[PDB]
Amino acid sequence: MTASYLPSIFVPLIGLVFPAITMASLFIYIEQDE
Amino acid sequence: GPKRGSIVKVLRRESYWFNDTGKVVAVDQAPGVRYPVVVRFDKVNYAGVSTNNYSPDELEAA
Amino acid sequence: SVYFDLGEIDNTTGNWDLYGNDDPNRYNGFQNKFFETFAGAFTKRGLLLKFLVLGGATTIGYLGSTSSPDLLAIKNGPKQVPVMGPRGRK
Amino acid sequence: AHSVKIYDTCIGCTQCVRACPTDVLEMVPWDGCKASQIASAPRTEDCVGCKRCESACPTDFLSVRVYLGAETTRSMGLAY
Amino acid sequence: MFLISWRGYWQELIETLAWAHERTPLANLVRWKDKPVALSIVQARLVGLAHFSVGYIFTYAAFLIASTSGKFG
Amino acid sequence: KYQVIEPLNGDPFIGGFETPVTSSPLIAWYLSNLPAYRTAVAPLLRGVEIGLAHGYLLVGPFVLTGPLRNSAVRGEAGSLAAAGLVTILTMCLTIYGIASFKEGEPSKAPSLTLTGRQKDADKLQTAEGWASFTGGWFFGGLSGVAWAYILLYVLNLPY
Amino acid sequence: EVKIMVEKDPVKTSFEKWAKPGHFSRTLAKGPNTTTWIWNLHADAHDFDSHTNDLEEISRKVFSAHFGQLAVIFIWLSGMYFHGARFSNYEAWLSDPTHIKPSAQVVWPIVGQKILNGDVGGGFQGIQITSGFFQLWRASGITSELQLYTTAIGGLIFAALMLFAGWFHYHKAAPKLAWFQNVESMLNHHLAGLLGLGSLAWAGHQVHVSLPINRLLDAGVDPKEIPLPHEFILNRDLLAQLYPSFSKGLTPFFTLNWSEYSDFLTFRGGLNPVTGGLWLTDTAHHHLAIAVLFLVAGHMYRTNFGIGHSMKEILEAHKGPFTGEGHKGLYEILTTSWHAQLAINLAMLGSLTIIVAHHMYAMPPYPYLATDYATQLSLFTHHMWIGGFLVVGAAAHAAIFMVRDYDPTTQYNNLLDRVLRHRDAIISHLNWVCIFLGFHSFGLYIHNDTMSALGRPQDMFSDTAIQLQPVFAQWIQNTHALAPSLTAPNATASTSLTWGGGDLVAVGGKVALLPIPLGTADFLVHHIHAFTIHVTVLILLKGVLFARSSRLIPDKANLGFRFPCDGPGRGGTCQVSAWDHVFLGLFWMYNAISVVIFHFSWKMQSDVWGSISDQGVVTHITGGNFAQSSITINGWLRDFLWAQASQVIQSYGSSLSAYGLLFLGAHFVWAFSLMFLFSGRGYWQELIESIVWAHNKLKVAPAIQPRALSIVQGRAVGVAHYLLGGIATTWAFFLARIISVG
Amino acid sequence: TPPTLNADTPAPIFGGSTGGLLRKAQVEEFYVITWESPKEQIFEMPTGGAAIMRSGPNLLKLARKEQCLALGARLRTKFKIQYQFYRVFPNGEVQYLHPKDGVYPEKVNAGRSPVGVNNRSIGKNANPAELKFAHKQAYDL
Ligand code: CLA
Ligand code: CLA
Ligand code: CLA
Ligand code: CLA
Ligand code: CLA
Repeated sequence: MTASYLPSIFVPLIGLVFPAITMASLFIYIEQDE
Repeated sequence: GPKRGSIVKVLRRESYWFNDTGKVVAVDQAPGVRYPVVVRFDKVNYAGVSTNNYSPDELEAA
Repeated sequence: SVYFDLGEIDNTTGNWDLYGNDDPNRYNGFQNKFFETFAGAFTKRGLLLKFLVLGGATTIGYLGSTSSPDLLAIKNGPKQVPVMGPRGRK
Repeated sequence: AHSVKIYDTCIGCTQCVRACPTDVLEMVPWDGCKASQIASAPRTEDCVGCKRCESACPTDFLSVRVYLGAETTRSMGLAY
Repeated sequence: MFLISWRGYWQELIETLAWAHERTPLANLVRWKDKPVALSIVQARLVGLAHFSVGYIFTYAAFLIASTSGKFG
Repeated sequence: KYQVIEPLNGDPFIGGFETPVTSSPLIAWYLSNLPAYRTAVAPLLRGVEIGLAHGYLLVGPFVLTGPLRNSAVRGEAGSLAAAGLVTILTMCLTIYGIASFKEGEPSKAPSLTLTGRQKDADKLQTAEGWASFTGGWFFGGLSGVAWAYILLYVLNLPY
Repeated sequence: EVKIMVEKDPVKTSFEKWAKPGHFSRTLAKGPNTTTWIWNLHADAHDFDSHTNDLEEISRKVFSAHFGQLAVIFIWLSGMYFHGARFSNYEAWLSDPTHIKPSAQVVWPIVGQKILNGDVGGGFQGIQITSGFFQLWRASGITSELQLYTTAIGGLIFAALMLFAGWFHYHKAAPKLAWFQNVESMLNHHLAGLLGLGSLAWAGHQVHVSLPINRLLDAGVDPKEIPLPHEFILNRDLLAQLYPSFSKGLTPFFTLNWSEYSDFLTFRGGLNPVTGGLWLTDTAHHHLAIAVLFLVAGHMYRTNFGIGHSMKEILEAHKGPFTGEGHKGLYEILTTSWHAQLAINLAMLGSLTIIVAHHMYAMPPYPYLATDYATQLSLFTHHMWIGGFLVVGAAAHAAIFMVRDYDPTTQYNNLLDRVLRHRDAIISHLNWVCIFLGFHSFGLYIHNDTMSALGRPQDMFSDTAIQLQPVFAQWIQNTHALAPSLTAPNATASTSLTWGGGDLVAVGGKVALLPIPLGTADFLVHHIHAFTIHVTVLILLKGVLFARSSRLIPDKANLGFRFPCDGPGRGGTCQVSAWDHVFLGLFWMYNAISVVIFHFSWKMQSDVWGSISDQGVVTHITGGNFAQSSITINGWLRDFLWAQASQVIQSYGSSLSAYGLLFLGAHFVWAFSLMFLFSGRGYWQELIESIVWAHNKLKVAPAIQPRALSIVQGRAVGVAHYLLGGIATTWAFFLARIISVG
Repeated sequence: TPPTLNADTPAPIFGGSTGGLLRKAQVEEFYVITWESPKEQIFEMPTGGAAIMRSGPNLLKLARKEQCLALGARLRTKFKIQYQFYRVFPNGEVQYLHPKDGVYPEKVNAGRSPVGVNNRSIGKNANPAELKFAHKQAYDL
């Protein structure tokens, strides 16, 4: 592995932050009456 | 319509007794009845009833 | 003796607040002033959600990247020899 | 919001309206079967889908048919 | 769980769970928007089939890979 | 003392009872004097108090039983986990406030007392009220976690 | 007031109602139009309160059915005794109870099944039984096949007698409703007469025949040289040779100087050191005390002799502030409804069966019982299953009562009304505690599994890592271990060897009992037991309370106790009756009892049983791997299922082959249950039409139209096949394991 | 017929219950049922428990419509008591529902219109494959 510092950057940014923000966005879109 | 005690075979496509025979009981002879013929069958349906009324053009085979 | 009315409709639907303390002030005015001048800008939810997401992102970034070798087990890597393949593989 | 229908085979048994536990089906004057009676569903906005109506009509297949449609609070039978 | 037990039990359970949530202090400040109801009938069948299928696939993929690759024939 | 069970507000057609647990002088006093039920006080102060309490209590189950509960960084990892939990809860509170509250509605809170007095609804059930509550809770939680860590792993008086 | 009431010849015995198959109910007495008549005939064949409406005929039918059931039980018992007499190696077993496997069944050689007659020892060949009848007969003093033959005949006689009574009290002299309602005299006679005199008679038999014969059997004499059980009755001197207290005659009992009966009326804990069972000199004293207890307790309730209590003034007198009008109107419930009595009786009898199953394994009452591991395991599992079934039956019958016997016009008596009026609270709190228990019990196992999978065992919940030692059970054990010195000065030893006190006892190799340790692995499984029991109570109590009405269906009591669903409306209302709650609770009862029996099996094979050698070294069967390997589900998968299931699977070609066959048979039945549990009536009813078409095409259409099983019979069949398959699988596995390795 | 008007009649005696009104009754509709009795009996509540109705007029408010119809059918069958029930909105707008024209929906009555009545046999509806890209379903025709 060349970088070897990217897996420590991405899986925290894809298994923790990505769901945390997309679930919030989708919850705002679901629970709205427009 | 048909005679009393006559054995007629059904043609109603959505009938439990389709293509089955039954003997008329008493056809009502009122002026504005849409299904006057009354026929009783010797085998109940899924609901359990054996008598049903049809129109004269809806069942005849003799 | 009667439990219905169209005027006082809230009496006949159970809209009472069973525990209401109407006290307008409970804490020290100085302490309240020193608490609202510091936790006041945090009121803007539009400018708080986008603050929290970036704070958490950068936090799990710096902590995920600038970790320690002794703390983590996936960061300390293997410090032994690897086992061999059951069919003479490696 | 379910759709009730009464086809022209009701012999006026009056059982459909006796069975419906929501005051949805009612009798109506309509000459043609024996007694100038027929069923009528004016209050379909209250049917929950109980299908007690269909379980009562002693017709060949059926004369009152319930079609489950859009769901609401009244039709879901909710009390909360 | 989704194939043996059917809806009329779970709805009558949710109807008292909602009561318990409404009649408690310090927790009736929050409030649901969508009324909680039990899963539908065809929906329950679908979820049950999905669980059955995912489990059926996984517990055999794991076995076929472990028992073979652990010996390599 | 004769018969301690009663319907709510003396109305039998509501879903509950006035048991000694729900309705009682000591219980009603203790429950009315809680920051979430004090009505007239500004939402920001209640949020600050509640966040302080929760962030202060949360440091326990994180430091004593963690994945690094046996290292020199014993307390720091638990304090960081507590701060993470409070910011996550702040985010959940924010999205709840956005989804459940509008910027034009007057109030969803109850307005009457136990005896039908025409009081005023709680300002917490407004959009800006919940925003202030969320900000105050964020601040209180962070400050409480920090104070707990200061008292535990900087000073004396072990437990 | 209380008197005999009989109506002479209320029903002429004949064969008329016998030729008409459906006769009890008029709805199906007409004839089988469709094939859903054969089914509901047997369904409501025993629904006595559904055929008619008067309590009198219902009570008479109940009485006669009880008599028939007693006759069947008597036939069963006489058959077991006759088999022990004719096809058993009992006399050979008596000469060497530690090397001869019990067996009382032989198989005809027809199709190669001859190999089921395994070599059990003593020159015999037959299936090895596990009923524990040999130990019971050895403890009773039975020492010859003759003494079995006779009693077999005896049983048969009683059978006929019972049948006669069953006919008599329905056809010649049947009582009337006013006679059954005398519950005061009924309880008086069941306390003083049935239990008291029964215990006194058994204490007499013990103290006269069972004590000397068993003592001479412990002294190592030949079971043929032992005098017959009447040589100790017509010779007080021949009996006093062992217990010289008999030389003092019946005088100590009448002068209150009976502290000299300490020879045969003892108070000594522990087990007999040579038989691994209780001291019969102790059980005789126990029965003698229980008899007088029940006798003096059988004088409480009032009859026509002036004195005594009345169980209506007792009830109304208990009426507190919190609980409305007290127990008023409950004496009217339990004397005008057979279901409200069956519920309580079934609940108490099931709980009592569980208590029995827990007591017998810990205090073996029969000689050489703790040694034979197969018998001690079967007697636990069987009784556990029986109790688990009876409690669910109690729930079902309470629901039935609530559905069609309860009425409010008299039940303004605010005890049942008050608990009916906060069901939405009772069930809510039971649901919350069920969730809490489920999490804090099973999530711990999942934690341990994930940790042991992530190569970090130091973070587990083991006995080396974070500990969960149950301190209260350990304190109770230490308290009962010291009782014979402080809190029981006359008892020589503790009541059981399972308490931490005491030591080990051997029966010639294999160990009988020893102090049982309790660690975290026991904490977890006890909390799991609590969780499953709580979920079962949740389901059953929810059904019972919402049997009448709910927010979903306010008029459910009009629909009845047993009905599939109220339409696909309201989102869906499938499985909404109380019958469906019993259907759902049967599975959780099965789960709970299966977990209990797995717990018992593994813990006993791991920390109790074994075979000690000289110098004291004791090696248990599995090797004490329960404290460490039972904290993870993988451990229960390999160390219990995979490991112990290695005896049944490879039992082909041996005397244990039938267990290996019934393993797969029960697996098939269990999997077969899923076809009914998952599917629904509409698909099968439609499919049947395409077969009726092929039949009509060839003029083989039956006159009884083939309808598919009702929506409730499908569920009944599914749960029945499920339970049969599961229990039979566990039966085969347990027996094929313990017979070979125990 | 002029629909009967609500009043402030008393309520049946009841010690309470946990199966009463909920928040749905203050943000949405709720129902109330009345009747007249000649004595004081004990009647079973459709929400669990028993209550003693009072002589003369009685008024009871519930949470659904099916509850009112269940209680009313039980009354009309066991006690021979006639009844009505209404639906009340949050803003106090009473709406009269059950005996809409005085006569219960079982007995025929003049001045009643037929709704949802199709002039054909149920087995005559057209297939759902001709009325595609046309929101007429199969039966509204
Ligand atoms: C669908 C294809 C695919 C899949 C399943 C994965 C899976 C994975 N990648 Mg990855 N990757 C991919 C394509 C893919 N990669 C491509 C094309 C690139 C080049 C840009 C990379 C570059 C990359 C890096 C640099 C790293 C990973 C890493 C990882 C692992 C952790 C997840 C993560 O951080 O992702 C992060 C993913 C990205 C930064 C880029 C995403 C790539 C494409 C655009 C996503 C494909 C979209 C997808 C089809 C839509 C999904 C729909 C679904 C939700 C229904 C995981 C095994 C990490 C690792 O090795 O950890 C051990 C890591 O450090 N990936
Ligand atoms: C309910 C079951 C359960 C329990 C008790 C635990 C417990 C634990 N797990 Mg765990 N785990 C579980 C299931 C469970 N696990 C499952 C199912 C999985 C797989 C998905 C895992 C996977 C897992 C991992 C991967 C890890 C753990 C770890 C841990 C430890 C620290 C966790 C932590 O920070 O908690 C913090 C707890 C809190 C923030 C809340 C505490 C709850 C409070 C005290 C409730 C108080 C209520 C109060 C008394 C009510 C009264 C109020 C009144 C005063 C007014 C701890 C021993 C970690 C470890 O290393 O352990 C050594 C770790 O890395 N777990
Ligand atoms: C002497 C012979 C005799 C005769 C001619 C009759 C005749 C009659 N009895 Mg009667 N009865 C008898 C003996 C007899 N009884 C005895 C000995 C008992 C005591 C158990 C009863 C108890 C009894 C009751 C309680 C009732 C009758 C009733 C009746 C009438 C209808 C019976 C009927 O059609 O069901 C025929 C029923 C059967 C053939 C079923 C027999 C099943 C037996 C009893 C149990 C066998 C169990 C066996 C071990 C199998 C177990 C499972 C196995 C598959 C493994 C009829 C007048 C009924 C009546 O009059 O009500 C209107 C009624 O309610 N009888
Ligand atoms: C003291 C014991 C006792 C008594 C007297 C009764 C009596 C009664 N029960 Mg009941 N019940 C009991 C225990 C008891 N039960 C237990 C323990 C349970 C829990 C499982 C139930 C669950 C239960 C339900 C769910 C229902 C009843 C019903 C009834 C009534 C009609 C029963 C009937 O006609 O069955 C006729 C008998 C049969 C159709 C036999 C069925 C065959 C069984 C299921 C299989 C046996 C398997 C066998 C052991 C081995 C299989 C292999 C072999 C066959 C080859 C009757 C009053 C019904 C009712 O409506 O009450 C009014 C009803 O719906 N009971
Ligand atoms: C293995 C299968 C299975 C499982 C897990 C369950 C689970 C449950 N059943 Mg159940 N059930 C099943 C089969 C199963 N059932 C079957 C086959 C039937 C037919 C007879 C029933 C019939 C039935 C009835 C009739 C009832 C239940 C009830 C319950 C609940 C009891 C509450 C509890 O203990 O919560 C504990 C929950 C668990 C232990 C599930 C695992 C949770 C893990 C450990 C935590 C994971 C951590 C985290 C959340 C993961 C996040 C993932 C994310 C990051 C992606 C629970 C949800 C009762 C109920 O509703 O009570 C509330 C109830 O009344 N069930």
